[PDB]
Amino acid sequence: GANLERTFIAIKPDGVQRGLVGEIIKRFEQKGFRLVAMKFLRASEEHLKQHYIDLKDRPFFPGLVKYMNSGPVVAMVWEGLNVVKTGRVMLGETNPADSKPGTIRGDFCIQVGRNIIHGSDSVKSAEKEISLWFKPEELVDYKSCAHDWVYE
Amino acid sequence: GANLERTFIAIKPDGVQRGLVGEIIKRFEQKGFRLVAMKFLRASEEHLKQHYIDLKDRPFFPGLVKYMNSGPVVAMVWEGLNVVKTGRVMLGETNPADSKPGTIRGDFCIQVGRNIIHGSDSVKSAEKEISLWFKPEELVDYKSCAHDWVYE
Amino acid sequence: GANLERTFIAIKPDGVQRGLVGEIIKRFEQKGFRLVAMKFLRASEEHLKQHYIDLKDRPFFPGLVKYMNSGPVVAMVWEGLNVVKTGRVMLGETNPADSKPGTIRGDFCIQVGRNIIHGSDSVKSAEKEISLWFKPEELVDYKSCAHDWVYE
Amino acid sequence: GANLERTFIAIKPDGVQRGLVGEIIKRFEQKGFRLVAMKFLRASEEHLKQHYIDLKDRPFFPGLVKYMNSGPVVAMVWEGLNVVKTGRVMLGETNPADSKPGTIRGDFCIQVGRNIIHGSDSVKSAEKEISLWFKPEELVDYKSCAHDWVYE
Amino acid sequence: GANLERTFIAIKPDGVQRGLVGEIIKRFEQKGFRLVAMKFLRASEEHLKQHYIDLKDRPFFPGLVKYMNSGPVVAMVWEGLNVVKTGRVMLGETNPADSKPGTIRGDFCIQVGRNIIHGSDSVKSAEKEISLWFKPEELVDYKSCAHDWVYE
Amino acid sequence: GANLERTFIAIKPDGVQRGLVGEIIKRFEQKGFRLVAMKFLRASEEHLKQHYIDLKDRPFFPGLVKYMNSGPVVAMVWEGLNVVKTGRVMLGETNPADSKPGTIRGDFCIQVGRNIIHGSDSVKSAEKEISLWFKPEELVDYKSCAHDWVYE
Ligand SMILES: C[C@@]1(F)[C@H](O)[C@@H](CO[P@](=O)(S)OP(=O)(O)O)O[C@H]1n1cnc2c(=O)[nH]c(N)nc21
Ligand SMILES: C[C@@]1(F)[C@H](O)[C@@H](CO[P@](=O)(S)OP(=O)(O)O)O[C@H]1n1cnc2c(=O)[nH]c(N)nc21
Ligand SMILES: C[C@@]1(F)[C@H](O)[C@@H](CO[P@](=O)(S)OP(=O)(O)O)O[C@H]1n1cnc2c(=O)[nH]c(N)nc21
Ligand SMILES: C[C@@]1(F)[C@H](O)[C@@H](CO[P@](=O)(S)OP(=O)(O)O)O[C@H]1n1cnc2c(=O)[nH]c(N)nc21
Ligand SMILES: C[C@@]1(F)[C@H](O)[C@@H](CO[P@](=O)(S)OP(=O)(O)O)O[C@H]1n1cnc2c(=O)[nH]c(N)nc21
Ligand SMILES: C[C@@]1(F)[C@H](O)[C@@H](CO[P@](=O)(S)OP(=O)(O)O)O[C@H]1n1cnc2c(=O)[nH]c(N)nc21
Repeated sequence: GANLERTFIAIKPDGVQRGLVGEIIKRFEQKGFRLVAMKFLRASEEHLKQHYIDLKDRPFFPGLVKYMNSGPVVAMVWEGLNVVKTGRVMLGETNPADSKPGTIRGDFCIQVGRNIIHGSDSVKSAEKEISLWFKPEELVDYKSCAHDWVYE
Repeated sequence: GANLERTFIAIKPDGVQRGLVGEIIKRFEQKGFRLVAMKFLRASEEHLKQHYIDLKDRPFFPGLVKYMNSGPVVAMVWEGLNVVKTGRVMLGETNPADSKPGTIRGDFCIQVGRNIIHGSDSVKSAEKEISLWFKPEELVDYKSCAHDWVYE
Repeated sequence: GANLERTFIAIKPDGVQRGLVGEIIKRFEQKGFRLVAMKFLRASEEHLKQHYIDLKDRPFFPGLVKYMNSGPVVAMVWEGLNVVKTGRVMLGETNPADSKPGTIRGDFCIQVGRNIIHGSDSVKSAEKEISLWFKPEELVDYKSCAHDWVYE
Repeated sequence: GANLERTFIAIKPDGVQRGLVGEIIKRFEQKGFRLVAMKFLRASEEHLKQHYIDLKDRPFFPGLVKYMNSGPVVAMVWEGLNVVKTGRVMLGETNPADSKPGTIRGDFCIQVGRNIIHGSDSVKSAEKEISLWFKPEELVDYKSCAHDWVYE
Repeated sequence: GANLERTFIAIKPDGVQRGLVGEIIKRFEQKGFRLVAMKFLRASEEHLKQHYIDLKDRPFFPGLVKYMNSGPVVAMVWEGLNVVKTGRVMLGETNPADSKPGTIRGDFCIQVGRNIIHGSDSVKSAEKEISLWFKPEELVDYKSCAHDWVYE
Repeated sequence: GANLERTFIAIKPDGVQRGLVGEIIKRFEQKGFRLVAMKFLRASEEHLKQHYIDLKDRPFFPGLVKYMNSGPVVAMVWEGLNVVKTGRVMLGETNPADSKPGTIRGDFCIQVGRNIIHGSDSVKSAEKEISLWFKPEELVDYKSCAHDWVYE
């Protein structure tokens, strides 16, 4: 059903370096979304080139890959109603210049090349990103104790 | 005066159950509004039918009444300049899908049937709600120590 | 059972005036205690004299009663295992000079005659205080959604 | 270049009196802006009349000057990419009625004559305000340890 | 040398269920410890029996294993000077009855069988726990941008 | 009188670099202390050698002076009953290893040579430090709006 939608959220190396992991996770927990999966890694160049395969011809691509490999990331899957679209609202606009106060990027960063976090742009993108970053058995099935107070 | 306006705010059963009472009251205190009245109760079905009398023919009404009776609520009166309209802004849109990050519903909930909080929609509705939920003697008259730093 | 113990907590007029209501309630919610009752009132002199009957001959008593009547208080009942003794630890020592950082008094106040909050000193005192400050029907029976995650 | 832009931010006497200094500074730190200068003073009437010279014929001006002299302010300079315009977004609208939740004014104040904070409206105004409020040697040159994680 | 010490911290199923993951991580980040490894899983009964092999004859053991399997945990490795001993101080006493306000257990839980978090008790135990819970390649080597401001 | 006591608090260059200025100031404001003076500067080597004159023969002294000059500090004066001794409690032990959770050093740092903050050790030392670091005219006389709710 619609309440079982999932999105991929990654905290980028700048978000880890600037000590924002706990703050970001809290935002998702407090909203009522369910954490499905989480790991911490330095993504290989090859892995990142696959993640960003659509951008391989963009002028910023070599620098993007180097930056995304320049420290570890936190990779996550979150579940809930409209979590892809709502996750993007919670992150704010991709360019922090346009991100509103109250959003993750609006509160915590400045420049588009150092924009702390990624969220899937669509359900189709989410499922592709989840398959790339996680093994199926890393996605945990459990029920939140407050589920019936979050959902009708 | 305009600064003597009051609104009725109720934290719904899901807000209590999910441990948001303190967080919500803090939002109103830190803004500069004055807490006038507060009580904690399980509202009866008869009481809720009166509260929601305008909705009695809406298809969601029986379920709404049952949910609103399914645990305790925190009922409050807050005072301040434009507190009705500003209170509604602070809560966010009634549908959490449309509530912006930074608002109570935007930060803390997902689905319209579990939308954690109520605020009066108008001054007229506020006075009706205050009369329904509170005895006149339960509204306390005192002056905030910071009043002259909040108002010219 | 031991998990059904209750205590009386009151936020004193200075706690209300200094905008600490939300912060204090959040401390109790986040610990895993269940809010049973809550109301907001200006306690009469006669009421306060009964609450402080043991102190009626102490030199500070007239001033104590006047201060406790000088604005509204938030009166509450909280439930949980050892909530009386643990509640006192959470508040800190009655004299804020001796209250450790991390406690309510340690974090938020300075002087013993303006010590923001009261908690029952014993189960026997709690049951007396609960009877004095609340009508039986103001104590709400409900079960926390996270109860099985707070208690074995 | 663009990352070296500076703005003038002043916490007004109401923001000091209401205990918001730390909360406001934290908002600027967490965003990634660099604190360049800071001091705490009661601004003289003459000083304030110069700061507000463009408003000298507005009907609210005498009251504005009196209020701005009625307690100390925190005067600050912050540096970063688009810090003038982004600083203004973070503050919210000058009139708190229109300031969104998540912004400093939206979260913490109510009325235009008690609007807790000032930010420069333009780079040209910022440089004028910085010269008026600060001696050149009070602007400290240092590099943030996280600079390369905030800026590409 | 001493600054390279590591500990194993696990957020127990109750900590996940009660929405404390972000809050706990933030405590470690803000202190200056470096996150080395993190994953999210439901630990098997066999895995838990190995982790708790020293407790296998304690009367609470069967229930402990069931509870530790009853939802996912967040498993982490953290690095820094005296992180084992300091980590334990930050968590508080293993029995929440004795955990002081300001500690993780003191702030957020009540009963020993639902005590939200684990930390290694010694360096020897930490290295054993890290080997049990993590593959060597899951421990990420990077340098914190603030390392020279945390350590001389 | 006793409520007019003052102490000197400095946030050291590590506390500024790690983004803790807001957090530290908030701890003092929320306690009920009055901010008297504040400025931001890079203290000269000569100034620091005077501040630390008692330590001039200790083996760590050259490094201490270089670190304390290696970025800006926030220097402050705070007023209130027992503010020197209570300030020290709020900071925690000078050695962060021994600082309890809930204190500034306990929550936010690790090693003695990077211990984020200084507070005067005695009233005599406070008055000496205030004279060294501030001009008399930088200490602002104003009355907190909540004074009568903090003090009897
Ligand atoms: C920030 C990004 F990682 C985006 O996520 C992703 C695709 O952006 P797009 O397809 S335009 O839209 P989204 O759905 O992800 O917003 O490329 C990055 N990116 C975009 N523009 C720039 C730029 O000028 N400089 C640098 N350094 N990185 C940029
Ligand atoms: C959440 C509510 F309590 C509203 O606040 C209130 C008035 O709704 P409306 O007539 S749109 O007026 P405003 O609240 O915008 O002033 O009825 C509830 N409500 C509205 N739509 C729905 C729905 O689809 N399902 C369920 N379960 N409850 C709903
Ligand atoms: C603050 C208090 F309300 C205490 O909670 C309560 C019970 O006294 P006691 O049995 S010593 O306290 P606990 O061990 O239960 O905390 O009396 C008040 N109190 C105590 N000493 C003083 C004082 O010098 N001046 C003023 N103004 N109030 C005082
Ligand atoms: C709050 C302010 F300090 C404004 O920032 C500044 C410039 O006003 P404006 O020309 S509308 O420009 P922006 O702030 O949009 O740049 O005057 C103050 N101000 C504006 N309207 C009022 C008022 O009715 N009463 C009082 N007491 N102060 C007012
Ligand atoms: C909470 C624990 F996980 C301890 O960490 C661990 C080792 O306990 P111990 O030998 S006292 O060692 P430390 O905690 O001092 O390291 O056993 C658990 N535990 C202890 N007592 C009890 C109990 O009565 N019921 C339940 N359910 N779990 C208990
Ligand atoms: C951290 C300090 F600035 C102390 O505040 C101050 C006064 O020392 P003491 O008189 S023993 O402490 P308090 O009176 O302030 O409690 O010397 C510094 N200090 C002490 N031990 C060490 C050390 O091993 N390495 C380095 N790098 N700095 C140290």
